[PDB]
Amino acid sequence: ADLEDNMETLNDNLKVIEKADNAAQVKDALTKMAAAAADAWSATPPKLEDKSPDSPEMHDFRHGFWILIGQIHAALHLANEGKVKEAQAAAEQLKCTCNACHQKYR
Amino acid sequence: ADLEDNMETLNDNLKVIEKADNAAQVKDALTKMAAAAADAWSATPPKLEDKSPDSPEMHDFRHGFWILIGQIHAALHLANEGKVKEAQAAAEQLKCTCNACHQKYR
Amino acid sequence: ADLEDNMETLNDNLKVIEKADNAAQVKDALTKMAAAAADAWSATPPKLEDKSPDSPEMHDFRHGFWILIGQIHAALHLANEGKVKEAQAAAEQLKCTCNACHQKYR
Ligand code: HEC
Ligand code: HEC
Ligand code: HEC
Ligand SMILES: [Fe+3]
Ligand SMILES: [Fe+3]
Repeated sequence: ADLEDNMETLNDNLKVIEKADNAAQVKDALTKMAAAAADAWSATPPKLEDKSPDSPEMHDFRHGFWILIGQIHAALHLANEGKVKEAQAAAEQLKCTCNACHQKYR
Repeated sequence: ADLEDNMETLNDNLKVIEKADNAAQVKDALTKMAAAAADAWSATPPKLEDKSPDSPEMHDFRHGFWILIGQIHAALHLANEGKVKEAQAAAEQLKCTCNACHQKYR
Repeated sequence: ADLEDNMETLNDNLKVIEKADNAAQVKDALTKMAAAAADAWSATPPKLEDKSPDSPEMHDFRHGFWILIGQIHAALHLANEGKVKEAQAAAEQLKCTCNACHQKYR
């Protein structure tokens, strides 16, 4: 899919997780987040289009999505175990990984 | 090798990082951090000595080390790039991963 | 213990998994690879015996295992969910991680 539309998925489901009531809504949104993060990993960001796909920048770009996916995974484990407050707090801490990448590459 | 000692290695090198002046020092610290986080990840913390070796808690306990080693590696990228300030800022944000795990398992 | 032996562990159980018939068998074989991979994270490969432990080659090397540990963990999840076909496929897909690292470092 699109890297913008991947980022839309991630953003929209971060807010869903914000206002969730129960565990199934959080699980639902985290599962979409993981799939979008997995598709976004293989993209070339506009600001790196001119760089070798193995430049240190594309390597660092790829690396940020591995961290994001591990964090999504860990949050989903909380949601699965029915811990809606902790799952939501993991999702909030998630935000640092988005900001860190956007600062360098958006 | 002690889990207690791996955590002092993590806490001591974190301190050296934030007090470094030159990037090679940040690099050497982070590498021992990763080696200690990686030595720690097959330990069983006090709060979980009864738990089955593959209980949900032990499972999520291992997630945190994987996330932490990734984030260290991302600072090692900044370090290797001479950028010494923002490698300290990545090490700073790192503590949120420390804290999440401490708040469940320490 | 040996790096060589971690590799025979990874290679034998990859074969075990292809020929497995049920989720338990694939989970047992994945479990074995997860330990081999975690063990090998801290090995020094013969081609890098002259690199510092904090070199960018040694950190890219350990990164390959960090990735492999993550991909094994995802496959282990599928297995644990009885999805024997998908988990077997995810074990197949691991050879990309293997090949990238052999190319650079074997
Ligand atoms: C992923 C599932 C795999 C599989 C199936 C194999 N490897 Fe590796 N490997 C790495 C290095 C540095 C070596 C050289 C070791 C040495 O010379 O002592 C190897 C070697 C092997 C072998 C042995 C081949 C031989 O002729 O001796 C085999 C069978 C093998 N590999 C299979 C490094 C890595 C990795 C670095 C991160 C990763 C990941 C893998 N290997 C993954 C796999
Ligand atoms: C590289 C790692 C990376 C990570 C990790 C990441 N982003 Fe993105 N993000 C980008 C890039 C690059 C763009 C710019 C896309 C473009 O311009 O085509 C972007 C764009 C966006 C956009 C759309 C911006 C626009 O103007 O349309 C949103 C929304 C967004 N990010 C939010 C998020 C959220 C939410 C997360 C995680 C929960 C996240 N980002 C994680 C790299 C990342
Ligand atoms: C994924 C798990 C995990 C991560 C990541 C983690 N910790 Fe620990 N930490 C623990 C546990 C469990 C203990 C309790 C060990 C004990 O009391 O035996 C602990 C204890 C500590 C202690 C007290 C040590 C002592 O002997 O009193 C300090 C300081 C510490 N952590 C700092 C850190 C730092 C610094 C980091 C990373 C930079 C970190 N922690 C990351 C699990 C973790
Ligand atoms: Fe998991
Ligand atoms: Fe790297």
